[PDB]
Amino acid sequence: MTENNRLSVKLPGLDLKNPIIPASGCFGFGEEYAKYYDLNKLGSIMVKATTLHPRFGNPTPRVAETASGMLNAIGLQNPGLEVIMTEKLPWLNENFPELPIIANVAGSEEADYVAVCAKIGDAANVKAIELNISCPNVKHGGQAFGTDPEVAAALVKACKAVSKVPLYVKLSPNVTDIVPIAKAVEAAGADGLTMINTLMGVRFDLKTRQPILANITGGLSGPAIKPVALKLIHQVAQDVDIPIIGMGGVANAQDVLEMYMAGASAVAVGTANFADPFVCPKIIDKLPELMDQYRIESLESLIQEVKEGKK
Amino acid sequence: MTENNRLSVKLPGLDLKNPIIPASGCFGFGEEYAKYYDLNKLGSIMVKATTLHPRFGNPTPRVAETASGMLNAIGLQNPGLEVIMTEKLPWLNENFPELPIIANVAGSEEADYVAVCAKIGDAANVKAIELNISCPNVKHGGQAFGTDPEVAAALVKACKAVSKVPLYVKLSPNVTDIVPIAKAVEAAGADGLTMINTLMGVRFDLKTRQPILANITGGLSGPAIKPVALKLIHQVAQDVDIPIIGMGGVANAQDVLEMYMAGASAVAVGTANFADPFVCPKIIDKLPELMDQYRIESLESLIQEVKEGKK
Amino acid sequence: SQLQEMMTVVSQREVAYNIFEMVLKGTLVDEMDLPGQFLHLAVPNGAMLLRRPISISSWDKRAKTCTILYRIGDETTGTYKLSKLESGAKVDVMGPLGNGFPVAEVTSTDKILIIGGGIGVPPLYELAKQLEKTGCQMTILLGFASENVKILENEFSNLKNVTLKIATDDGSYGTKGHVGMLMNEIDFEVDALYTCGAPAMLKAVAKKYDQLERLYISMESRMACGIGACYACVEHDKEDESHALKVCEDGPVFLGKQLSL
Amino acid sequence: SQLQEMMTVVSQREVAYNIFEMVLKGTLVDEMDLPGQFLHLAVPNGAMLLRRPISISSWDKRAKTCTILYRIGDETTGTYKLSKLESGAKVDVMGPLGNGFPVAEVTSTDKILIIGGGIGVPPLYELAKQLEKTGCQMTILLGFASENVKILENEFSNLKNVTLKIATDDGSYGTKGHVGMLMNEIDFEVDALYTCGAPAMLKAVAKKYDQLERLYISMESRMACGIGACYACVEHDKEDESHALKVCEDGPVFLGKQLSL
Ligand SMILES: Cc1cc2nc3c(=O)[nH]c(=O)nc-3n(C[C@H](O)[C@H](O)[C@H](O)COP(=O)(O)OP(=O)(O)OC[C@H]3O[C@@H](n4cnc5c(N)ncnc54)[C@H](O)[C@@H]3O)c2cc1C
Ligand SMILES: Cc1cc2nc3c(=O)[nH]c(=O)nc-3n(C[C@H](O)[C@H](O)[C@H](O)COP(=O)(O)OP(=O)(O)OC[C@H]3O[C@@H](n4cnc5c(N)ncnc54)[C@H](O)[C@@H]3O)c2cc1C
Ligand SMILES: Cc1cc2nc3c(=O)[nH]c(=O)nc-3n(C[C@H](O)[C@H](O)[C@H](O)COP(=O)(O)O)c2cc1C
Ligand SMILES: Cc1cc2nc3c(=O)[nH]c(=O)nc-3n(C[C@H](O)[C@H](O)[C@H](O)COP(=O)(O)O)c2cc1C
Ligand code: FES
Ligand code: FES
Repeated sequence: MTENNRLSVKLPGLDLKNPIIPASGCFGFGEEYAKYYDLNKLGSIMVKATTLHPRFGNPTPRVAETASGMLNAIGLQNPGLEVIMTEKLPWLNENFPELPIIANVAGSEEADYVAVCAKIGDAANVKAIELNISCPNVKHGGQAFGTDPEVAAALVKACKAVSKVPLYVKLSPNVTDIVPIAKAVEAAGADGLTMINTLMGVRFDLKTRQPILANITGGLSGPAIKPVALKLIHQVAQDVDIPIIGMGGVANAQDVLEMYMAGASAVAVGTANFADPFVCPKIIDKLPELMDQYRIESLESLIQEVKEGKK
Repeated sequence: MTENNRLSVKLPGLDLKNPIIPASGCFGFGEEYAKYYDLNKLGSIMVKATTLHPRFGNPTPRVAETASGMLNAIGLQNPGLEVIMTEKLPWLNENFPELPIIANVAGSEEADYVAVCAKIGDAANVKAIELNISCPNVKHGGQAFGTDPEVAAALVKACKAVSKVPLYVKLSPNVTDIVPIAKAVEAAGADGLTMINTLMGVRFDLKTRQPILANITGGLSGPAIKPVALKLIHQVAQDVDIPIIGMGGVANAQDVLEMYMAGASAVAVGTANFADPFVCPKIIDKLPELMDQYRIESLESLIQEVKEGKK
Repeated sequence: SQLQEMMTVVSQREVAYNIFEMVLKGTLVDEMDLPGQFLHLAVPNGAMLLRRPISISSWDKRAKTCTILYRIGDETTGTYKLSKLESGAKVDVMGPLGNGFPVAEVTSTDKILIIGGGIGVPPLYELAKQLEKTGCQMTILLGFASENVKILENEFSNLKNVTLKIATDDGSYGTKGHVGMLMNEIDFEVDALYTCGAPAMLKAVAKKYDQLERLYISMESRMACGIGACYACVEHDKEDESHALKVCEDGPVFLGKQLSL
Repeated sequence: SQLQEMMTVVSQREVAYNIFEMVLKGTLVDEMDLPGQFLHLAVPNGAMLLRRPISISSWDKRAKTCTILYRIGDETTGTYKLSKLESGAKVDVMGPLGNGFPVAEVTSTDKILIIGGGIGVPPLYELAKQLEKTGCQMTILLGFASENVKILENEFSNLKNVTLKIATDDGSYGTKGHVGMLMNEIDFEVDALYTCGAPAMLKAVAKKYDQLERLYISMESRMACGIGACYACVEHDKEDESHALKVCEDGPVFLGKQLSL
């Protein structure tokens, strides 16, 4: 259990021993991957989305492969706030008391998000909230909260007022211009940003001529989308004064450093966990030597250098 | 030179012997790839964008690799309308008189597009126009014509009024909702649609910490984006009554058939040409046996079946 | 580490139309025990990130090898690329995984019924090998679409206390029709029925033997993580529709028709 | 067909720090003639679609083989994956490509100057071999960052009518400094100067020999198609800034400092 100061980064509510964080929905609540390695090795964990009431999710097939990526239409399946508050989070607190947890929150309307945000912070191990705003807003014809600056802002304001831990907002890449949404979310009180959530994709079965996913459409993730994430992160980095946790196709230590060059302060790893269960600890192990090669004394230093040498 | 009725498709101004068409910007004006194989094998060709005046394009580096894709910031380099009207198109007409040419048009303002559309149709071999609307509109702060239904519609209306061949409009995937733009473009007179143009991406050099592309951002293409293209094509197919030529990451005959399952009538192949110069003729050669496997009598039949069995 | 290893290809050959048998050697074999578990195989292509779940057909402790039988798709599929691997090649394997077939509580007195279909037959071989030891009464009904895709007949027939019955849809071999036909033909009180095959076949089996408690059904599903975290492979618990059963972790083999773990 | 072939790896070994020498055999060798052309190599990874442009270092007609010297990056790069290929492996090659070095109009009277730097040295070997026949006077100045990356010294020195001079930035071998130093040292009227190496080196060479018309400069650039259609590899024509020169098709070797085809 040897730590490394060169890797530690301090973000609102998050004192990370290293920047690697499994992405929401790709690590469950840590109970399965904990069998492969010691979770304390991680900087933090973005557990799957929690919703007020239990959610079974969408019908199957729920996933499909793509070139260097995958599609998923899981549907945010989870046991609900109660079970997560009484069973899932406590398990993590009991087995990994020192591991900070980032609680992903979802919902169909503002009322749902508010309910989860106000409560989830009660968990001793939950140190920050990540708002999944790619959800359809039933109060807006089904439009995703993340595709309207003003709608997203109001959601963030309400949530900020009831949250007991720093509030992070996961931005959607499915928009014409990301700057307005990011500016508005920051103006509304967000303590930080995470990006990006998935792109939208579809695969067709040639034999049935039907979509592979029952939901027809699915979220696209994996290395395929990394260029889009880097583009958006870099774009948002030029106009906000709050930290960004970057994600989207990160599969190795080189990608993590690339995320930093774009303006990220920490890096989440999702889809890659499915291909290699040990990807996160491998990345953590590899970072120091890669940093040596690229003349990086520490990640904290890098974040500052990138912030001042905007180019 | 054996043709196949099972592969031929009829679209406005386009009587294609087969659906395979090299995508704009990935085949130049056909002079380089003509050395590898007989261009008549192709269904048509979308030649690189033509602009009123010559354009040198953006500084270099202009390209970068990504997972299953690539980034390009060529900048629409071309010799200009005059040279294209007097040298490039005639070369194709002289060597491949029977090959219909789809003329890609670009510009910085409506006036530029109008000028090219009105003239380019003078070429005997130009049988249709493909409007590249992913260009920055200097008359709208730099906003791409393809990100505003009303702006795109006015552009299409003006162009339609001066064009002497059917007008196709290449839609951008970089939008929150593609339906409005597609509906408006169809309402404005477009004879057909092509989609999609590239997504936006960025790559960083770890040693210099600078973007790999001089332009910083670049268009993302290749298999990586195919799921996004299929999603958008299928989405637009449900709300328009004009044909769609689909493109985005097509690398084999299976992908072409997948494009058809999504609602496409013909299929363009861009980036894949760079990896395998013979990709288009290989695809054409392979289609019949693949269609046999999937019970497809003909592409014309498939287009109709998909159109009626919306699912 | 114990759940992941760069195994070594001992051999690989096509044993049926588009069906390959691969023999893998590695320390992971030692952790095998119950029949019905699977392996999550990484495709040797960087553009194909999702692992392919393949049932373990059998294994040889002493030899330190396990065997799998899998169907390939065209040149653009992952299995196709795997079928190209020759002896000596390495395969990134995750496993063994899942809850396999229960065999401990089986005795030489009770009569066991085993029904297999298509590519669902492979896992049933290790199960059969396993049960052979108990000296119980085994009746194996296997079905295939055609003769060119029939597999493991030799392996099964060469097992004592085993009565093998084979059928083909087009009747190009054995009895004509689906296993469902051979099933109605059996005459005896079955104590436990192990099954694996096409969905329609599982529905038919669990439908005819509804009152049977010792009904073990192995399922398939689209997967991603393969360990129970992503929830891609879900099924509704017949016992509680709200409860989700994960084929990869809770399964692949379960109890009850509409399914019960 | 004549521009693309699944060549066969005859051999491959690391000859310098992170520098591998691959020997390829195929019918494409027959179409080679002028030194300076390159090959567009496909990486054996489905996620890496762009071909890697690599200069031909030399070839053996009778043997039907060509050789290349290339530097690799880390485990995430394409060249790294190529360096793993062993004898017998196949490599998807496109070529030969580009306008190479002119050698026809060279005579045993004129004195030829050849300046190479780093990984730009490889193509200069075939050029040297070529010119050796003309029996002209050849003076080769080669520069490297350090001794561990020096290459082809044996090959060059073992050529008649050739005076080899080597330098290293840190002076860990030969003369200390950049080739630019050895260049100023030469004493004779050069008739033609062939060069290939780092940008800074080309700028220095074409700067010292501005008045020389027979100045052949081989360029590098980021490429995609590799045949002249996509326009990714452009340069401004010193003769007409409006005119774009394509390194892959017009080049890689050109005439004039700021460049002229
Ligand atoms: C627990 C379990 C055990 C299995 N055991 C066997 C076996 O012993 N022998 C055998 O031949 N097959 C078996 N299968 C089915 C096998 O996993 C699929 O046939 C194979 O994954 C399809 O991959 P591909 O490379 O052919 O196709 P592609 O089309 O390239 O696959 C792309 C993606 O779709 C998934 N996929 C495609 N269709 C299938 C479906 N039919 N099954 C599951 N996922 C699908 C792939 O796994 C992958 O993630 C099993 C499946 C499960 C869930
Ligand atoms: C005409 C020509 C001849 C060459 N001859 C040689 C040679 O003989 N020996 C040698 O060692 N190198 C040579 N190079 C440079 C070599 O092509 C690059 O070092 C190599 O392509 C980088 O690929 P990668 O797999 O290492 O890196 P990656 O980072 O994985 O490459 C990804 C993409 O960037 C491109 N790329 C990265 N940097 C380079 C740059 N420095 N050069 C060109 N494209 C770049 C790659 O080609 C690819 O498209 C030549 C380049 C050109 C244009
Ligand atoms: C199977 C799966 C489930 C996930 N569910 C969530 C979720 O519950 N909440 C959320 O904000 N994002 C979710 N995402 C999005 C990811 O956390 C991440 O933003 C995206 O996949 C980009 O990273 P990756 O390319 O490394 O996967 C999910 C993605 C996948 C693939
Ligand atoms: C190098 C390059 C140049 C191209 N230039 C154009 C162009 O001039 N006009 C246009 O409409 N699209 C252009 N595109 C976009 C493609 O024609 C196509 O819409 C996109 O790349 C999707 O197909 P692909 O994945 O098969 O390349 C260009 C793309 C590339 C990669
Ligand atoms: S594959 Fe992820 S839960 Fe089953
Ligand atoms: S690589 Fe496309 S023009 Fe040079």
